[PDB]
Amino acid sequence: MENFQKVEKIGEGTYGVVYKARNKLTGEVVALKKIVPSTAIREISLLKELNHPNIVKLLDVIHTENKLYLVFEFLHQDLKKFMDASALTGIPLPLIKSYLFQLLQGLAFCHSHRVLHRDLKPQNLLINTEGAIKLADFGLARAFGVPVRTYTHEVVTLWYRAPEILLGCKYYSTAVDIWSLGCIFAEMVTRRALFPGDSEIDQLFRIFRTLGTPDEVVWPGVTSMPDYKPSFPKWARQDFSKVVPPLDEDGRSLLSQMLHYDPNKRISAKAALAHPFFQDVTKPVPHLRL
Ligand SMILES: OCc1cnn2c(NCc3cccnc3)cc(-c3ccccc3)nc12
Repeated sequence: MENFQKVEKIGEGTYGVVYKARNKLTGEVVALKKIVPSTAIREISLLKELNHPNIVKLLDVIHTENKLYLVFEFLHQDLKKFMDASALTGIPLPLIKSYLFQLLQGLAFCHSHRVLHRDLKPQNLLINTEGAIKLADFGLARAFGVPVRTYTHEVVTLWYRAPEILLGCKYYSTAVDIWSLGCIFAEMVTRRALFPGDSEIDQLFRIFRTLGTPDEVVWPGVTSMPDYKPSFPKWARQDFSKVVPPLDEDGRSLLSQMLHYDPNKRISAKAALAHPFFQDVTKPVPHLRL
């Protein structure tokens, strides 16, 4: 740590406080995360090699005095902040499309290496002035696990959690990240969280009320899942036309696929990249006020 000078606190992560810091030597500006089981060390260490333009680079891992610091590339804003700042007019569709496309590329990369994020949310999506957006905390969930509360005791959001996780599936797949990103895509479009659940049951029921209570028809095997209850209310599915106005048909088509109940049927990142929605994708520059 003596190698870094903390400049300011840039946020509180699930695992610890994140600081903007300067390397006392190179002068390099980085994000320092203060998070140990040997299993966590190996897993995290492997993350140093999982490199992609849309994945926040893990520069170094520092384990000292039984403390763990992760040195990451620094980005100037997060998507949650950016969305709040664009509330009045919303993020232009071409930029939303570009962000989705890049995030899917980042997911496609990680998933091809059999690495899941597991906790995608606007706060871990970071953007720069060049129109890039990157995934932060990839792999940390498997390395340290996802808690119900953060180190500061703040509640870990459930809004983006896939239904299979809520239903007790122990071995969920890369499909859970596609679900989360679909929820995020909807939120960028409407300027409102799609399923802002405040408990595991509220999150589940919010999903059911919009997409319909899942059954064996749409999701073979669902009634068997650990936390499934035959007593769940049976709600009918709403039209995506009401859910994400005024997203065009291509966007709604893609969203609908990213939110398929059956994780096996849910579109993969790679297939999503080929969706017609991205036929006219461009890379606009956002207006950032740093
Ligand atoms: O992945 C490392 C990371 C790299 N940049 N970064 C940023 N940067 C944007 C920013 C924000 C505030 C001031 N200057 C810059 C925020 C968070 C974060 C962490 C936890 C919660 C929210 C944001 N994590 C990171």
